[PDB]
Amino acid sequence: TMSLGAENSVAYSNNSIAIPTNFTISVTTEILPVSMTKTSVDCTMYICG
Amino acid sequence: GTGVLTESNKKFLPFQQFGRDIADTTDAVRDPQTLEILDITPCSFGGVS
Ligand SMILES: *[C@@H]1O[C@H](CO)[C@@H](O[C@@H]2O[C@H](CO)[C@@H](O)[C@H](O)[C@H]2NC(C)=O)[C@H](O)[C@H]1NC(C)=O
Ligand SMILES: *[C@@H]1O[C@H](CO)[C@@H](O[C@@H]2O[C@H](CO)[C@@H](O)[C@H](O)[C@H]2NC(C)=O)[C@H](O)[C@H]1NC(C)=O
Ligand SMILES: *[C@@H]1O[C@H](CO)[C@@H](O)[C@H](O)[C@H]1NC(C)=O
Ligand SMILES: *[C@@H]1O[C@H](CO)[C@@H](O)[C@H](O)[C@H]1NC(C)=O
Repeated sequence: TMSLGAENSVAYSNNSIAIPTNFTISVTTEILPVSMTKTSVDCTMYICG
Repeated sequence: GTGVLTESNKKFLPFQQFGRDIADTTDAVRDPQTLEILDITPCSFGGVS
């Protein structure tokens, strides 16, 4: 059975807060197609010979 | 068939007669005389704009 995710629990209370003291500059990628290959066909040359 | 006949380097086996492409159309053929081996290629063609 696939592991749905890493189990975690955050300590919540009604008078406590958590504030970062440091940062981290991260770089991520993302690939997106734009245009495929333009194609054309010949009717008679294909249907006939 | 209509096409251009050129010298071919294909090493036919002695019993082999034709040569077929992906579309099962005779690509390389053996002439009855001289037992020569040829290539059959459609003549130059294309689109006009
Ligand atoms: C700030 O303090 C709170 C409580 O004093 C921390 O919350 C606990 O964290 C431990 C970590 O091992 C857990 O085992 C406890 O279950 C948490 N408490 C509760 C009530 O769930 C909190 O982690 C602290 N902050 C940081 C950044 O460590
Ligand atoms: C915030 O994080 C950075 C990197 O995680 C800390 O910079 C490191 O500091 C230690 C000790 O000064 C060095 O040995 C490392 O080489 C540093 N890393 C880099 C990438 O420069 C930085 O110290 C953290 N902020 C604070 C306030 O401690
Ligand atoms: C936070 O919740 C507890 C009950 O879990 C309650 O007793 C307490 O009064 C709350 N805090 C405040 C500031 O009201
Ligand atoms: C026909 O071609 C073959 C192949 O070279 C040759 O051996 C034969 O003599 C030819 N016969 C005639 C009648 O041209």
